[PDB]
Parts: sequence; structure tokens; C-alpha cells
Amino acid sequence: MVRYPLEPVLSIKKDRVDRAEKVVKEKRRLLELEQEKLRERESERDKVKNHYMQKIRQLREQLDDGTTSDAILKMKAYIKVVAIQLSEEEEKVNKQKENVLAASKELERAEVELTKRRKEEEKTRLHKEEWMKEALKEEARQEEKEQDEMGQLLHQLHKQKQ
Repeated sequence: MVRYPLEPVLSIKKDRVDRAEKVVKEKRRLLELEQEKLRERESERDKVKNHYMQKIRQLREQLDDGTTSDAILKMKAYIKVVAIQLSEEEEKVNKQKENVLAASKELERAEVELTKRRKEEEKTRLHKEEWMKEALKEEARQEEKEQDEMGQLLHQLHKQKQ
């Protein structure tokens, strides 16, 4: 049984495609984890942002009602505190964004790698196809040559009849 000489390379290249598919899927999942952590950060940021908004509106209502300089100073002092908590949450959100982007790029890179594996595997598959065509033609030429030769031997035997 004459098999393709580079069968071991083709077998391997099929495996490399399997592996790269699995890697793309793993990168999807890793990006999804970061996307989920981004949502948690944004959620935590939104509760501080809402708390800040509630404080501002509460002061704005007091202003509309008429208030005193002391009560304004006290509400404003608390508002400043919350404002810094809010900037700290926005920083946390921006860090997590950086994780999302890196994982996003890692996914893009894995898909480029999968396409490369598939291109290479297909180059080898095509060469197996073309080897096998040539193998078939070669065996046919050999068969044809031997049919000529046996045909002659038979006929030279019948000449030798006398």
C-alpha cells in the first residue's frame, strides 16, 4: 500500500488547525471574562455616580427652598468627597478597559493564527491530491509498459511455434 509520503505532515497540520480552533474559543472566553469584569466596574462606578447625583439634587432642592450659608457649606463638603470617590471609580473602569482591549487583541491574533493554520494545511492537502494523481498516472504507465512487454513475450512464443 503506497500512501502519501508526507502523510505525517498532513496529519500534524490537521492537528494544528484543531489546536488553533480551540485556542480561538479559549480567547473568546478570556475576552468574555474581561468584558464581564468591565460591566462590574461600570456597575460600581454607576452607584457612586448616582449617589453623587442624588447629593447634588438634594442640595439643589434646598437651594430652591431657601437655605443658609452653613447648610450649603456642609452639603458642598460632602459633595466634594463623593466627587473624588467617583473619579477613583472612573479610574478603575479605565484600567479594566485596558484588560478588555488586550484580550480583544489576543482574540484577533488567535483568529489570524487559525487562518494561517488552515492555509498551511490546505497547501499540504493540495500536494497530497497532486501526488496521488501522479501516483495513479505512474502506476498506469507501468501497467501499460508491462502489457506491451507481456504481449510481445506471448507473441514471440507463438512465432517460436516453428
